[PDB]
Amino acid sequence: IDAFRLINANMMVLGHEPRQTTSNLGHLNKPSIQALIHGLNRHYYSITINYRKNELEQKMLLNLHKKSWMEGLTLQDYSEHCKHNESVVKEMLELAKNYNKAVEEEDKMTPEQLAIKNVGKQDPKRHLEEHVDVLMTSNIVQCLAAMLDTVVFK
Amino acid sequence: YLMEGSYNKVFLAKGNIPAESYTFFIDILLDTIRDEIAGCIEKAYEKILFTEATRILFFNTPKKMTDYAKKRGWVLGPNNYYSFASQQQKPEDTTIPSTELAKQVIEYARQLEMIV
Repeated sequence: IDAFRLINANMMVLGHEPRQTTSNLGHLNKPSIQALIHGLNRHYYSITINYRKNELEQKMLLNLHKKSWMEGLTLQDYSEHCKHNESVVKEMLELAKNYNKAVEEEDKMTPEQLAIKNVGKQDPKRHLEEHVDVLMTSNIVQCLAAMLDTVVFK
Repeated sequence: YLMEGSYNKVFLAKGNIPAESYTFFIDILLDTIRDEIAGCIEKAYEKILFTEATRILFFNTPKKMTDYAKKRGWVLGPNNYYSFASQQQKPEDTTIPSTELAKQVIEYARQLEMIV
């Protein structure tokens, strides 16, 4: 935001410095170079601002912005859960074959060349540990949420 | 021989002692196998008449078959030992896995994201 207000160009004609700093509060934010290109310090000044808030507001915006209702107490497309599980593991196989491809050019050229050289083609490492996480958290939530309803509902 | 189901050979040894009397020991041994046969009637058998299980131990016809036939089942009947081979009630438990697995899955989630 950076609220401003004019300074008199008359004192700029006087060659005199206004605004007489009595507190280490002004020169805390460095000005932007574009406003420095503009009238910056010859026609206006910046003002440090902040905000006023209260828990009366903090709770009633925190507790209301992103809220599920009873959605995790569902089962999430119970045929397509295992089908999607297949639909990750199947290409995870060939991606693991690429992990059986990419390790073998170690004991070779330096790892900085094994850093610049890998900007055209995918790596199995990071792409692998992504899908392990996705399968993991995808499965365990459906498992536990599937099992609570057995107790709660009869 | 007491390890496997050698019974008759054990009751041959009972008597076939070569060393000395050993009587106080083979009478504890005469008992701790009396409750063992007295459990061995309790397996899934047919109607046993009043001769077969009557002669499996070492008795002709005392009321020791009334001691065991009134102690356990296989009750005195029309030449009859009764088979209450029920074994029915204990399966079909999801809720005890729905508590224990509710423990174990949380135990998975603890050592999965929470740094240790």
